[PDB]
Amino acid sequence: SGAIYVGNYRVVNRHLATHNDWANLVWEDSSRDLLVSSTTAQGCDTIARCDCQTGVYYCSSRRKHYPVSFSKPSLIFVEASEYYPARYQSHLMLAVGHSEPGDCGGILRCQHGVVGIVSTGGNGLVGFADVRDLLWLDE
Ligand SMILES: NC(=O)[C@H]1CCCN(C(=O)Cc2cccc3c2OCCO3)C1
Ligand SMILES: [Zn+2]
Repeated sequence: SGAIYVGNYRVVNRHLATHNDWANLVWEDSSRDLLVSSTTAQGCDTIARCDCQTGVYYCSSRRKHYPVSFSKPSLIFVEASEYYPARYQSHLMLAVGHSEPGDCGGILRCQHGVVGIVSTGGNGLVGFADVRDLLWLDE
């Protein structure tokens, strides 16, 4: 679990969105596993606007942060789950690191701010849904 709170927006994994997220929907994209909902309170986070390929992510299944080298956002095949059929997930970044299903929502940050959230993993890999291209989050 986990979310990004920036301005009057809450960014979560689309497959973990609540009834309240859907009732306050701003934008969602099944191909990216992302959903953004509106909030009444002002958020705590800053979004990175950069091309960093190194950062640190929070891994809830270890209660620890780990440093990672990650690939540029791209289209990657993701096997069928209870949430989605087998498909290509877009804007996805891979890195070597521990992750388990319940780790989705953990934040990946670089020195410039929030880069994205854990969305996939397995076999010593961790995949992150990028948010740096969503310029409208800052207005
Ligand atoms: N973006 C998607 O389509 C997700 C939706 C939720 C399920 N899924 C995963 O990859 C879950 C997962 C995360 C992290 C480590 C995992 C793991 O699955 C087992 C092995 O280790 C695909
Ligand atoms: Zn950066």
